[PDB]
Amino acid sequence: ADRELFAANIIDAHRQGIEEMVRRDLGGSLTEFITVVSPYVFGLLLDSKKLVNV
Amino acid sequence: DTPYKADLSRVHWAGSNSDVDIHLEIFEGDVDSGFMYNSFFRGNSSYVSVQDQ
Repeated sequence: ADRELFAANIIDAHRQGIEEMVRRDLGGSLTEFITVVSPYVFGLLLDSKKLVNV
Repeated sequence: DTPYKADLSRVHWAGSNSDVDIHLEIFEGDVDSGFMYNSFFRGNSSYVSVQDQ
């Protein structure tokens, strides 16, 4: 129900995949990957208070 | 379907009914295998040699 916790869940799920990618010796090319997000999830990310903070 | 469905001529389809596929694959040279890696911790230890001794 709380939006921030849902955003945190999404971020942890993304982090798990990034860590799995790093283990296959693909960590040296993270600047080539792309993330595609729907408007709903894109709007959920902005609510997190650690990606936008300074 | 079109009227010519039965009298249809075809190329690279064999058999009396023109069903068998005998087309040619287009190969350009791509080869795929495992990823690359390199050593990192080579010089972080002490070295002693016992070659031929």
